[PDB]
Amino acid sequence: WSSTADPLSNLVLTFSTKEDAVAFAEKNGWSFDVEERKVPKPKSKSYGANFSWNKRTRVSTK
Amino acid sequence: FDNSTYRNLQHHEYSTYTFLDLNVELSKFRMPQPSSGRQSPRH
Repeated sequence: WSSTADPLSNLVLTFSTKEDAVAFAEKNGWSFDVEERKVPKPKSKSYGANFSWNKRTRVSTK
Repeated sequence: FDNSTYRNLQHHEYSTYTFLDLNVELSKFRMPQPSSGRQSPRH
């Protein structure tokens, strides 16, 4: 079996905001690293582009 | 004038290549085709 010796291996906490998590970590004495949220950028989708008259976006199959 | 006889009898002697032979014959009457600017959508 797989053994461990530290007690905080399964500890995962959930927070609504980054500021709340930073405050919790600060008041509990832990040193933290923070990564900003990765939001997917909006795309420009168009169904008609699949059948372009002179552009490379034309599809060869459906 | 008479409706006694059938006049669509020319299609009884059509070979395998009749359609494409007619297309080849018609190829000399067509207008030049428009061009999209590329050889292919993959070009």
